[PDB]
Amino acid sequence: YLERELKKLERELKKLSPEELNRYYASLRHYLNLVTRQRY
Repeated sequence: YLERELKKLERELKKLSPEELNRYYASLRHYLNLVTRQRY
């Protein structure tokens, strides 16, 4: 139940490019699509 702190969190995480993480995120999500289907 930390909705307020979430704003204080995204503000600190935003220190790193919020577009650079998403780049590295898609190259990790597309893995889990077939990397977790046999390794939960």
